[PDB]
Amino acid sequence: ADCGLRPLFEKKSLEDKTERELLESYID
Amino acid sequence: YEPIPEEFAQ
Amino acid sequence: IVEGSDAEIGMSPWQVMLFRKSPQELLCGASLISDRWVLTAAHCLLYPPWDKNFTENDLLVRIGKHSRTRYERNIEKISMLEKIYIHPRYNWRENLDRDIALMKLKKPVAFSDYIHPVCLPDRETAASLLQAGYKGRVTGWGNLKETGQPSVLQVVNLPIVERPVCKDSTRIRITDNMFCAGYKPDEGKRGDACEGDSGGPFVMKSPFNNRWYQMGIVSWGEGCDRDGKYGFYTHVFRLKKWIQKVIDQF
Ligand SMILES: N=C(N)c1csc(CNC(=O)[C@@H]2CCCN2C(=O)[C@@H](CC2CCCCC2)NCC(=O)O)n1
Repeated sequence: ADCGLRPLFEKKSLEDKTERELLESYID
Repeated sequence: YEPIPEEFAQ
Repeated sequence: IVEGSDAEIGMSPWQVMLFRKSPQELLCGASLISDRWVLTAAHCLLYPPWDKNFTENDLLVRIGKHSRTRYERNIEKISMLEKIYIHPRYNWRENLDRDIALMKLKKPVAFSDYIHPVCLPDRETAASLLQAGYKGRVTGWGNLKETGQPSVLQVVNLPIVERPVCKDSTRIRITDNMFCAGYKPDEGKRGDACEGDSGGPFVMKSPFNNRWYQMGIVSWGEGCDRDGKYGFYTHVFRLKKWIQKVIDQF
């Protein structure tokens, strides 16, 4: 149900050191 | 590796 | 993981450690997909070429870990396996085709800040993210260089590679049940999974709903981080039907 949503990041709206690297590569 | 509690080794 | 870095706390709450009872040692990486099921690579359990053929009573599952060797009291949880399922058409003889296996925990594990399940991809998600150039994340406690071990969980981000390039990089027969990832020689950057990382998850974060999805499983490679070579991962979505098949009836 709430899979893939991390307690210490997504659930408190915090972002990890490098997740920005992934999203900037998804250039549709 | 640091030893694991025997309780699980059962 | 080679050329990676220390994961931050709670960065991969689904990461699992396949631990051997005797002797006590790291056996493989794995992932939590629900409260009672663990996904990993079949070769971690069965591999005749190395007389590897473990049973449910030979291993223990350690969840919520960060450190590689310490027994992280009050944080990690250990589970005993109730049953193991290797894909019936797992080809350990040729190219490790369909390198996948499901593990049923004896009892459900309670989630927490450090223990949370990853999502399994559906056709739409897989179709939209499984593209060359798009980067994914692999995590593990395995070797840091080709053969030592890391003190803490290592993480590295890698780009998916065009099928053709993957095919022309090895003599191993590539199937549709696998894909490869890594940087090309000129791209400057590098990184790869390595021994000990087996069974670990290759994941991606969806830009549509922000959830993390596991697209692959660390399957195999030739050496570690060599130029012109890439890591191969089990194509999770492609074996999605067998996954549901099992869980569903068991
Ligand atoms: N560079 C990687 N991503 C990488 C390298 S080894 C690994 C974990 N899997 C394994 O080690 C699996 C298990 C058994 C044979 N595996 C290997 O990766 C062997 C190559 C396989 C190819 C398919 C047929 C059987 C042999 N290569 C080892 C090497 O090049 O050092 N990931």
